[PDB]
Amino acid sequence: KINNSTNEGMNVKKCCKGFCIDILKKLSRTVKFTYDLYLVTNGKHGKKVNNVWNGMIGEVVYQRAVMAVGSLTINEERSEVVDFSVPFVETGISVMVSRSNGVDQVTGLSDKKFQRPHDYSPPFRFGTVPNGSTERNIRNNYPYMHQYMTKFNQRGVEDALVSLKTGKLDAFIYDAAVLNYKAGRDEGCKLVTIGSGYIFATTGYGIALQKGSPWKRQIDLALLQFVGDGEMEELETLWLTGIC
Amino acid sequence: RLRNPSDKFIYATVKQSSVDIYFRRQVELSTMYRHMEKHNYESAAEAIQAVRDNKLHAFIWDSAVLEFEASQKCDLVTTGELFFRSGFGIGMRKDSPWKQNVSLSILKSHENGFMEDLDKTWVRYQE
Amino acid sequence: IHQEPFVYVKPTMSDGTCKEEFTVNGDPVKKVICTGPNDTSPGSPRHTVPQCCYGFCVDLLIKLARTMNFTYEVHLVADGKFGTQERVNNSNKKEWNGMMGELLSGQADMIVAPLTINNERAQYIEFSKPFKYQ
Repeated sequence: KINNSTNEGMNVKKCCKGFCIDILKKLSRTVKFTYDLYLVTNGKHGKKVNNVWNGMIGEVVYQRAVMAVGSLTINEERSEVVDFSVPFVETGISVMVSRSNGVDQVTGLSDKKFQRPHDYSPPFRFGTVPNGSTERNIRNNYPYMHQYMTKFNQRGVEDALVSLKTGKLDAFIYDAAVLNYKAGRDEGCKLVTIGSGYIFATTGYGIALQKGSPWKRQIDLALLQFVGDGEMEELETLWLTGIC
Repeated sequence: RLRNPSDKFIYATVKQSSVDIYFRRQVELSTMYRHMEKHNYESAAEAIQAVRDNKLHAFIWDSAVLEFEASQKCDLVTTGELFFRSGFGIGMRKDSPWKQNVSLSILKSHENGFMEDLDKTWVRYQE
Repeated sequence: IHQEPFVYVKPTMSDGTCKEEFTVNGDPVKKVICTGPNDTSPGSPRHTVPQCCYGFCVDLLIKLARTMNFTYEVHLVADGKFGTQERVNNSNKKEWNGMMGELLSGQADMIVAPLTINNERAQYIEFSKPFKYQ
């Protein structure tokens, strides 16, 4: 869109890459289909706002699109509206803390710190991405945590990353694979990951299809074969970097 | 040394295993397939006892199972590398109404802490 | 199949009874009455007795039965193999065995075991979302 007074906009054409885009290219190599890639202008992944979705869920349920190769979370309410293929990467959720500076720390979601910040002498702070997928998990499991997280909210992923480095934030909660890569290339490595998806969701990443898509059998055959021959392993080497 | 084994490093797995199929798919790992075929055991317990008697030297097996075994017995030692990151599933019949709600139940259990209690019962437990 | 950390098999104490042992955390051990061969075919010609099975998979299945209303009848695989597609020695007729053989034959309705998710077996049967990562 050009201005905020009018809704008119321009279809600016750009170039896309990354790790998931590697998957889509290899899928067309085997299934031999065609695509017209584009980006969502509505907003984030999906949020049912008074029985009205948005983003990718709003583009597959309303069938304005077909699939979504972008990273997406697997839960109940999203499995009701569409169907997922097989997952390919083992990703949970985790909490990020700058344990490295200059032991038990947060044992996990069951840590006494998540009972009351006043229980410990220093009042800490920890939030998530607003209107995000993981925010639903907090509300469904611990509504009190959402009330505490209400005053600890932030705006940007790197904004929280800046806050952790600067000291404007104590802890932060986000996905595992995303936060693992940002910690594999960070200089200084002050921020430290917690655990290995041990007390957490331990779910996967999937492709949202329209309900009952006949492609479902063909797509899953390739994905299992892709992890069944070591090709998935190399792509992890290309886009993941684990030092130490 | 495993790529070109000998009579010293005794490594095998359970006969007619998905690990054997996984090696067979690897067209570049036919040597280990031809080596382990002469020492495949009936069950994993045979491998456990034979290596306990220091008759074996390596044994491909699952991660959490051997973690629990090393928890039970201190002499049991594993390697460092972690490969073939997959999952275990529920063997089912063909398409049937016993598929939708089953997978939904599995998801609803994974999202909450019931799996944590199961871990406390059997997997998380140590000695 | 008999999984070392997931499925614990115990013979009955006196006659068709399972000793109601407890854990160290005040949680009663929940077992199931299972029928299966005693030893292998060369070892046991025919010895199948009702035994007591429990562990991790048993807890999972009991949770499933608690969730949705349906009964069950547990038995054991006659041998100790997951299942391979082996053609007849002379006839060269491909055939499955083990858990897959007992499920394809119609004698089994649902395999609940530490199954290895792979394309070859997914080509013949369906899976639910994985409960395990290793």
